[PDB]
Amino acid sequence: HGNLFYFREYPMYPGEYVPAEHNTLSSLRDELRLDLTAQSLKEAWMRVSGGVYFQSVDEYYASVDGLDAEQIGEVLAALFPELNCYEAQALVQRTLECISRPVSAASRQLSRTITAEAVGLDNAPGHYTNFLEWMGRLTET
Amino acid sequence: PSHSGSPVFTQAKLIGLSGEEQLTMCQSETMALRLCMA
Amino acid sequence: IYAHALSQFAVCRQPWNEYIGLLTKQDSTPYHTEPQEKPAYRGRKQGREGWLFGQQVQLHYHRFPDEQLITNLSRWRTGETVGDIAMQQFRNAQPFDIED
Amino acid sequence: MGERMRAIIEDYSKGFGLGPHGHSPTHDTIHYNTLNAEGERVRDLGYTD
Amino acid sequence: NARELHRLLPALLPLLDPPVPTGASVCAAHLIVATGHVSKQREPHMSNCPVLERKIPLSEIASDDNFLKHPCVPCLKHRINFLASEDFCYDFVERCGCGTDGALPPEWRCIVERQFGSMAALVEELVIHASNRREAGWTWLVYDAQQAGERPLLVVNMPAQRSPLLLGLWPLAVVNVTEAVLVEAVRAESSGSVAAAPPPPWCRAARAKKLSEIREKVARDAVSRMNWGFILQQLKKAETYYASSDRGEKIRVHRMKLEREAVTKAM
Amino acid sequence: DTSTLSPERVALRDELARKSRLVASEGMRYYNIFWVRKPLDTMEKEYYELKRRGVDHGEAIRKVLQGFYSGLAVKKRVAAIQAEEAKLTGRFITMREATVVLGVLAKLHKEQLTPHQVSLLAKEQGETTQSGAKLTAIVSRQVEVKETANDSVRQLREKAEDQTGFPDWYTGESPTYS
Amino acid sequence: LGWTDLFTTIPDMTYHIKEWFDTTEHMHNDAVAWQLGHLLETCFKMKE
Amino acid sequence: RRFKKVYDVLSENDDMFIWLCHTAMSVLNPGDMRSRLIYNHLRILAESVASGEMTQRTAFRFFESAVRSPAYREIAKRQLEGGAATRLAGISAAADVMRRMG
Amino acid sequence: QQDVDNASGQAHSFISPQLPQMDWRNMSARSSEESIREEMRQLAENDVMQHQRVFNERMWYEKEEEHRMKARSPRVLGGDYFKTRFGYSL
Amino acid sequence: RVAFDFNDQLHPTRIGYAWFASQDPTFGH
Amino acid sequence: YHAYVPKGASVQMGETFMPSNIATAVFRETEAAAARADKTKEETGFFSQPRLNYPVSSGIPALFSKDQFDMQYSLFHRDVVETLNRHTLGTPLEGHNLETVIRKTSFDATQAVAHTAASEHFNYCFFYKSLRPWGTAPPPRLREALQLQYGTNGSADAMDEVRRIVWVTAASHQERCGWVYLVWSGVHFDVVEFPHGSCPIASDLIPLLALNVHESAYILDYGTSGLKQYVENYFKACNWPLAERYYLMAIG
Amino acid sequence: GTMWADVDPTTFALHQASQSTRSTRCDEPFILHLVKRAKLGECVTNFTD
Ligand SMILES: [Zn+2]
Repeated sequence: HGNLFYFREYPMYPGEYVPAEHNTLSSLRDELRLDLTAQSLKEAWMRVSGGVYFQSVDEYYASVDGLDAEQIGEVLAALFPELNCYEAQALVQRTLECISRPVSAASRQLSRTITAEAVGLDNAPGHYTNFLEWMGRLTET
Repeated sequence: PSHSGSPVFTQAKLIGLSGEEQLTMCQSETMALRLCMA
Repeated sequence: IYAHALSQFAVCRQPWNEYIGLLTKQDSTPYHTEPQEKPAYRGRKQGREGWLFGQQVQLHYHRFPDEQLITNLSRWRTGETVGDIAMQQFRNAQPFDIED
Repeated sequence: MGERMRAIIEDYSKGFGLGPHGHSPTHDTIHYNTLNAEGERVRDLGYTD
Repeated sequence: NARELHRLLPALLPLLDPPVPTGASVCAAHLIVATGHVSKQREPHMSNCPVLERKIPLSEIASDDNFLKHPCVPCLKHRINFLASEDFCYDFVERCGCGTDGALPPEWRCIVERQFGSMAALVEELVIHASNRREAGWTWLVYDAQQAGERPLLVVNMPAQRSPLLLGLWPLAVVNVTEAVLVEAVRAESSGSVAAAPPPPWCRAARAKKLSEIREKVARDAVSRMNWGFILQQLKKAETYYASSDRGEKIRVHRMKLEREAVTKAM
Repeated sequence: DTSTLSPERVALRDELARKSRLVASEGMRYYNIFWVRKPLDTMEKEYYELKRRGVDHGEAIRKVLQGFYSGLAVKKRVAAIQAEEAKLTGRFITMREATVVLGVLAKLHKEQLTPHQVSLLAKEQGETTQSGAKLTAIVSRQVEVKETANDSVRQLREKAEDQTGFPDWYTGESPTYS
Repeated sequence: LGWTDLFTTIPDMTYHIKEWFDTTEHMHNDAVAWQLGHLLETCFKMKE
Repeated sequence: RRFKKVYDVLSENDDMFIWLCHTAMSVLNPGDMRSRLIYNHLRILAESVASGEMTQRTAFRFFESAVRSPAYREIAKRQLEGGAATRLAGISAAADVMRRMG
Repeated sequence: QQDVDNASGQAHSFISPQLPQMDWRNMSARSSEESIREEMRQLAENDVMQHQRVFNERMWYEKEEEHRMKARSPRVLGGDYFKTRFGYSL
Repeated sequence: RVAFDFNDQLHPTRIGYAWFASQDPTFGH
Repeated sequence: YHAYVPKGASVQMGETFMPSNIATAVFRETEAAAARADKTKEETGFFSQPRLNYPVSSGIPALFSKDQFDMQYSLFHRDVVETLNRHTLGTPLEGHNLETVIRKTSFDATQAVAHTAASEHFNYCFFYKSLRPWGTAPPPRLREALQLQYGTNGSADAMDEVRRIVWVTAASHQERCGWVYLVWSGVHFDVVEFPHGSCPIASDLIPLLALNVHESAYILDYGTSGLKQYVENYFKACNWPLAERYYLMAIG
Repeated sequence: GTMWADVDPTTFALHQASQSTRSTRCDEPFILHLVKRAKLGECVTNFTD
């Protein structure tokens, strides 16, 4: 069905703007975007896989009924000889985290902590990024 | 609530619910049904 | 008369107001927004009300350039907001200037 | 008792002199050991000859 | 690398069925084309490969005669491909860097002006391609017949060791942008001439480095000095090879083989 | 709360941001990064320089926007060069293979595959990748047409061999080994 | 040449100085030294 | 009654949280919270509020009228265009004061 | 019913094993100056202020109606001239 | 008004920049 | 005076005579350095160089010389950071941490220009993090953990096996441009050769040690043939406790 | 071969002991103390009883 009544677009509020380089009018008959972005991947998934969506990779695995990351990484490594097993698993995880919300795992938290420690300090006048990362790590305990 | 020291007697009139100043919706289908039943 | 040799150097004062106005600002919005009317002191018995509809506060949606990041700090760390739109476009949204 | 003990402990444990940045440890503008930066430096360096 | 290539050739010789004879002066380009990208169904990886299990580094496979007796096919092919590609890049850049001849042939001027309009556009394209790269390798100005209608010759930024022959393009010019050359350029920039300004009579004495700029400078100098005569000779050889009929006959017979195989597999 | 911007400055920056959303959003994005240079500030500085040079409002705005677009074009050209260089290596993926990955995921989802089924799928897909045929033939049942072939590494090898089958086709001053 | 260490770009600096020293309330040497130092650092020293 | 008692025991300290949130957000330009002068002002006022020696309204007035820097508006003209500062430093200081004070 | 549909058409699905090295021709074509120029022209054209948040049926109907209605259907004057022409201002 | 606050602008002078050449060139009106 | 003296110049407590010409020259150099610092302070980006915990006024003991380490730190890493900032400022990746930048830019051919810069940034940061100036002895817990996999019925055999296999996999990278990472994939330790522009976090791993096998890393002191000696020096001046604590945090 | 100009002896000894290179008295039987470390665990100090 359609809509109860049809109105024009709402006026733009002050300070409101469509984000740059975002195509607000992109139909499903349009050509696939060459870049690999979240919006492009979601559009491609809708176009080629139907309307199946999942709020998390755990939901996707539950729907697939007992297939982990390695069983698809083997297929992806078979597809692309250059990618090793680790790179194939990384590709699967990246595609899943781009289609849906990112996964929250102990390995991911440790990787974030390791890279935060590797970066260390910064040139921000008030250590802005340092405070942001400290708050982010503090809100996960 | 009491704007300017005076309580609001009714706030439903502002919404328009259960009042004369309602919102028209699906008027084409309502007209079609009315004509068909008439 | 004597300024002929002095004018050869021609050293003059460099701009400063332009530099102040064009240096990086901590609070800069991509689109400038006109600040809303603040409430005024109407009188002894009235008190402090705005002229538009007797409001007690200044109408605003977002006052700071970083409240969206503060609210979505966890999502920012997880990287969920790499290409989000709601935060990107509505961070500095302000109420419409509704007055005659 | 807790307030008095805390004040005495902080007063006894406060530092002085000049640090690596050449300023007093309680300088108005700049700070030292922000978010345990020196702590993690000592953790990642240690003392092993 | 000549010694190791010579001692590794006999192991590869049986694998190359068309160039079977031993000691036939197998040239580097043909060797690279032969030992380029390969599959695994045709040549599965041998069980207990010492290189795979990290018993011996791939660099020193020639050290032991046991590996030379029964070599691992994919690892040996990859090692030979890398060494031959490195030797080809070295000798090709040695040939191209000869700045003795600065003359520009009129035919080269004509083809360049047909492509872009002037040699300034070509040198700018080469400079930007060499300056903006991921890996510090070689940039190849190459020629292909598939786009010969409008874009005969183009520029590619190959990886650190891969050569355009692996994709099937005639090489014309090469620019070296390796990190060793970058470090040598840094050393040259640090070095400076001294005692080159005599003191003028009115002088007081008489009275009494970012990487982008340096890599762009290296690219500019390398493009500036090159034997355009050699590049023209290479292009003429490419044109004659593409215009000859032997390649057409080979393509026709190969396509006939492919369609015969298609019919057989369909049946 | 009193903005330091004069009405003329407000109008100028609003006009610039309305003409180009890239310059306005580039500095801020999700949150105002106050320790980095602002493209809008640089554009205003260049506009003031043009104004005092002798270029009026519209032409100065057009010239400064065209300069910003030239810089962006340089950046995108560098990005394209790096993209080609990386994708030549084979370990980088674009949309043409992201769609393949999404199709594989869709196949795994819409029909449920056991571990044995997915392992067999992986083995057969690896076989088709390594030894994929070219010019596939379709019978009328008689009449066969050689078309509809997917990419493969052996196809890459044969196209590198100039569709001749002989690795010896380049004869231009190649170094020899004994 | 290092003759002066104070360079101010703030307009009507005299009024701001008057207001600052009216707001300050003490007379000890350390207090007045701190007040003068803070004024110099935040208005005259070319920190940023 | 047990749940009422638990709620009271849990929310006995909500007044200081309200005051700290008001100081963090309502104050448009508190300055640089990292600066020890402003940090000491905030810490002293928060301690007074927690002890009850000063009411929240007067503590907020003290915080917003405390001495920060001469020519404060002129200096803020350099940094803040609209007079609104980033809240990360304010939230960090408001967390640090309560972390230090027991 | 599924058997009927399969008889009508085909219940077959397959995967195409695409390789990344094959599109180097597309990459070389995009790396050209002309391709970058036209892409940047499109970018500049779409960078203007856009008031269309999402697809709107009203907007689509209006533009299609205008399209169908269309289907059914020296020296520039100077500022001094405009100043001296008082009536043109009115 | 004949009473002025500390943080309020006074009455502007009516003129009915040309004369600010000697001052900062970027200083507006 | 720390804020006034430039980074390159040093403060000498001792007093010596200075000729007028060289004093004027050093004053002019200081003025030029101040102008350069003012120029660079306005082009700074989101990502900056990491701070070095250990002093580098001299070359890293037993591993690097002063000039070579200064080159490696202030030329290639600086260019990588500059490119990363330039290609991330415009893109929606701006304002996000390096971890999510790498994760969302990995396996993207179009954004590979930023992905390689981010990966090299992380690799250089980890390489600086995992270098004790005089070296560290392997901790007993980590050596016991490595004896399970790499050790083969020998005392202290695991460390020798790891030092051999790291050199083996480094020499297996004939391209002479990349990294060697001792990582913990989640089930067991392993050594991975990462080509230029590849990141362990992008590959979803937990790094323990990083080794730079770039040709420019050992071109000066070790030439083109001192790769084995460079690896031996790296292992004699490595930093094991960082890997120990990362592995322990991975285990839980 | 020390990167530090000076380290205070108490913290140096603490770091050395944390390295576990310190030779324990091991007066208790080795097997029994080892199984107590392994099965019971190092979290004995958590339980104050
Ligand atoms: Zn092998």
